[PDB]
Amino acid sequence: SLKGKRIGFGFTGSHCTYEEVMPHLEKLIAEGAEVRPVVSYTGAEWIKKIEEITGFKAINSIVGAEPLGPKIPLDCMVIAPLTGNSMSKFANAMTDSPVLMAAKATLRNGKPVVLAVSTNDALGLNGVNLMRLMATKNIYFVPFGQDAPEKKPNSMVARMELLEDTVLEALQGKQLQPVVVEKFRYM
Amino acid sequence: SLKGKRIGFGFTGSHCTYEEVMPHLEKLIAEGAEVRPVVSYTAEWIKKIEEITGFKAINSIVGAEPLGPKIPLDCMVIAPLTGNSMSKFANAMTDSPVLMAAKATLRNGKPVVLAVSTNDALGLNGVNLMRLMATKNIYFVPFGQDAPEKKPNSMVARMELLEDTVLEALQGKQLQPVVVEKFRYMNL
Amino acid sequence: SLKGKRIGFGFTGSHCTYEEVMPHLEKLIAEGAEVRPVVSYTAEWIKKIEEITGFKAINSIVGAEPLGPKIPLDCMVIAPLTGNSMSKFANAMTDSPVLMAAKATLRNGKPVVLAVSTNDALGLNGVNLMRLMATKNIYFVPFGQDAPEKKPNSMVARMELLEDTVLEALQGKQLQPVVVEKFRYM
Amino acid sequence: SLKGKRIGFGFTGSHCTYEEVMPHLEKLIAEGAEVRPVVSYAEWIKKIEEITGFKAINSIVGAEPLGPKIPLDCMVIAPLTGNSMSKFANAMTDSPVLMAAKATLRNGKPVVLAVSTNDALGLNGVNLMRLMATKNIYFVPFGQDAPEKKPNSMVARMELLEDTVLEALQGKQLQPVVVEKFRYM
Amino acid sequence: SLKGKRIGFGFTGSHCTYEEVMPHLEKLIAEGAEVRPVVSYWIKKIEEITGFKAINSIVGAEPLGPKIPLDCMVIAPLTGNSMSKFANAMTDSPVLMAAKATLRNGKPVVLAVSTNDALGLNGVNLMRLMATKNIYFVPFGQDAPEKKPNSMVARMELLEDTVLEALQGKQLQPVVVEKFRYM
Amino acid sequence: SLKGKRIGFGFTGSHCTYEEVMPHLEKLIAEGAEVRPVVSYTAEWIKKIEEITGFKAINSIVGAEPLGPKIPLDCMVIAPLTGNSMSKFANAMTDSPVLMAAKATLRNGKPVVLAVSTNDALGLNGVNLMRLMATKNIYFVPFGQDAPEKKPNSMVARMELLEDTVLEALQGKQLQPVVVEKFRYMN
Repeated sequence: SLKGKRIGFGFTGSHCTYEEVMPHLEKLIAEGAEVRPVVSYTGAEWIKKIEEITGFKAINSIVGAEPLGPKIPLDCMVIAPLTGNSMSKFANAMTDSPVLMAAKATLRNGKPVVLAVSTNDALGLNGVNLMRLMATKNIYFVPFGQDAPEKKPNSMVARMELLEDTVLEALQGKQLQPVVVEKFRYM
Repeated sequence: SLKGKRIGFGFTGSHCTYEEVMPHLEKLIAEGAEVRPVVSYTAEWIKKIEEITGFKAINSIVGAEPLGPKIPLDCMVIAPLTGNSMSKFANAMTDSPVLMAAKATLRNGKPVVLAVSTNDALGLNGVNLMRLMATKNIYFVPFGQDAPEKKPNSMVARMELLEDTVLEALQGKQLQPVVVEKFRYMNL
Repeated sequence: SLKGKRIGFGFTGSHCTYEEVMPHLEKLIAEGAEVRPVVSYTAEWIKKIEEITGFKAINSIVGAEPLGPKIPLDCMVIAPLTGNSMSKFANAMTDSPVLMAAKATLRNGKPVVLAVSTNDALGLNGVNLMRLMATKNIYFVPFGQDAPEKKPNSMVARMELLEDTVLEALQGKQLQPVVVEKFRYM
Repeated sequence: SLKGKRIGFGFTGSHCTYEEVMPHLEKLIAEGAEVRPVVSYAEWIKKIEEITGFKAINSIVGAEPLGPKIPLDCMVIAPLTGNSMSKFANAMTDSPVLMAAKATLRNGKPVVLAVSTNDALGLNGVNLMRLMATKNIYFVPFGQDAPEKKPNSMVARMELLEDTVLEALQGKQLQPVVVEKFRYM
Repeated sequence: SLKGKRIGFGFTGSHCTYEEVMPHLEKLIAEGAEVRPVVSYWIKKIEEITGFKAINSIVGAEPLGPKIPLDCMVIAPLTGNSMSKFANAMTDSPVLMAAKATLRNGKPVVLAVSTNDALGLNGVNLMRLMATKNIYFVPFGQDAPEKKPNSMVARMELLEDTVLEALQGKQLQPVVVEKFRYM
Repeated sequence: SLKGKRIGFGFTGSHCTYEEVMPHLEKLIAEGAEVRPVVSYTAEWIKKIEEITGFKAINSIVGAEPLGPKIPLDCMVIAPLTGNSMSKFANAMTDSPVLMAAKATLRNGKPVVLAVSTNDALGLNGVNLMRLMATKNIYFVPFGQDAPEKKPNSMVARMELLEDTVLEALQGKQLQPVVVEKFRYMN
């Protein structure tokens, strides 16, 4: 039950690729949570609609994301999808995006951040960043695995369909298991 | 003994959080130092800073490069130093005027003095902080937790010790004690 | 709320540096905890700890492994934590009984409490200290500079906050403030 | 192929845990490889020395020649404890197995690891991923062996060791490298 | 044999600094390689030499993965900032993205290092890369041991040789040289 | 001027590895310095070391601790420095008399001088070498590739330059050039 919970939802990467996450905002709000959308960019139909579904303007600036620390604290922050670029910057404590600042404002309070990974270098250079996050207080992952062991050997991507189950567990300070899965047979 | 030194003064983050350093520029100059302002953003308080110091603020990465070969600083100060810029500094990125200024200073084996201020200092930013603490020619204004219940992972320098810190750094020494109870110095 | 908890207690470094923790052992038992000592080395200091506590000290890596599946700790304490052991713990090495016990505890997602003592805390050991601070289920007894002039990079825990530290740890919390002016409690 | 290849085989951790990598060791030799055992330190050692025709390298000094004088074609380490995996990623050499692997990387030759640690998704995650990304290092496919009882634990599928070696000899990582280990217990 | 290979060529840093690699782009084409310019931002001339548009956006760089795979991605010069970003797996420029899209496929990236903090804070980054799969360096060293003690810069004149060896999965040796004697 | 300076000299790795550094104790002593030997293990080429200088070689971690508060060094030399010891030193481990002596030296803010020698300097040990290069009070005897084709990842110090290195390190300076074509000085 995330009824009564304030849940942040950040988007990173490419405008169009956010099709799959829509039903998830739908489910969250349907299940009783208040959702605050955060976007890493200041027309956009995708976002045009996101503000419709839930009853809040998209936080789209770093300064707009700051109040999530002291003024409007989240019970959980979600980032999906989480690009390789943003994962790297998050693991390093950078905050040059509204979505990262929202993450940081959330960890500020010792509250959970839920990540849905999606990067073609997860088993290359981004591997260390991934595992640093996995090991960090208050950070949880949507179960993930390789999505294309032949076509993209270093690629790992989350099972989005498990996002809600992951949030529910993170709200209890727990990582949903199994967190490492053969993603490639749920394509 | 800041007297005659060429001192860079960079600042990162929100603008309004800067009146804590406005009087510091004034201190440094009253002390005889030559102060070169560096702004990580390309706002009139800037022309005020520029009148105080007698130099146009450096406000581009290219305007900062000459701080290396042409006009070398005796010390580079960054204050406040945000978590974002601290992480970038620790990783040797230079995508801002202030970071490039700091780099052009370490290029010459010269001191860089940092005043930390981030709410993730004892979270993900901790390793960045300590990497810098351990690094040649980098010094910290003494710092600590400013709000252990409200912001448990937060650490912030005692700005008032800024001048004392750069005085020690010009001699290549870290001002001690460097780790302090910052929350005991919130109302000066 | 130490009552009915199984508490691991590990010692690292020279043996001569333990009189300052013995009393803390007895406070834990008085509070109703079952304490399992483990020593990083196979006098009375050993016989005593075993007398006080109700158990033979675990003194081998094989001896510590069952802290995982058979006798799981509710919390594992390491005081003092030498700089050597801190660095190895942070790097996930287990070449001592204490390190292995600590691993066996994190295995179960249970809290490990550390009381740092090293003269390079602000030097090369700093990153290791801060990696741990950031890590799931690891807690520090509040610590700070013990001798800022004579030992500039040195930091040491306030041993007297040990029990309070484990109490918060048992709830998944870091005792605050965790960074203190250790040199005033000398 | 494996035929003719000189394959070092390093064991780390408790001697008991070794009776599950014997058949794979036996498989390598049935395939034409010479298997040169090296041990971090008995009855079990003799069986391994008897199966392969070679006395195990058991000292740091006996492992050094593996660089300049008698280089292998591939070095396998199985099982790889969390302790040894950490030291390996950090370039320590205080055991025959670790020295042997360093002497193999010395020459740009492949090192194949079969991981086995209850902290792979804890503190040791960084180390595993450092190795994953490093030149000439390969992993036998691995994953969680017990998601609820040992949430941070990961362990290789030993049955894929020969296929991992085969790919490593071609400078390739056998794919997929991330598997649901717990579905093959 | 650059013969028939598709070689990506990314540039980072200041605009004017490029006079050094421009004849190299020429050597590559004369060796029979198809060269795709990538810019983190003279340009025209390169597009004239190369016959290809400069990829100048991150989205323009993504196709280098699935559709137009490179056989080699070259970055020269490689600034300290870009090297750090690259080592940390960031992709906030066309060039970094091109590099990622190349390592995506297990293909070589060749780096020509140029930074005054190489023996400073960037040192760890440089060594992370040196040890990483599919990354090769044109040999480099201190260009000015007294004037810029922490500085290291590649020997550009060795770029082609580096690219040749990388195609074979090899690092050109010696990779550590006294740059200052060829300055 | 090594005259009047107390300088620690630690040895790591194989035993026979010291047909090289014998003249160095000699040169240092001749230069008017007090040399304190420390040995990573507690054929008496070592009896001569304790002979050349008038001190028993520190051979235990405990014998090394006093190098901190009681008999501080002006400089600690480690030559040669194996890849194992280099990694341990970079990671702040102290499980040898030589590592403990170096830690007791950095304790006081004093220079440590390192003569690298490892076949994985350009492999996994690269990151450790560079962490050290960048750290306060750590200096290197100039080093480079000793055999680019034979051992592509190997780097080794120019031992001939050891004294000039300590002399600079005493003044808080790193001797330049620090990166050299070592393969040219093999004769």
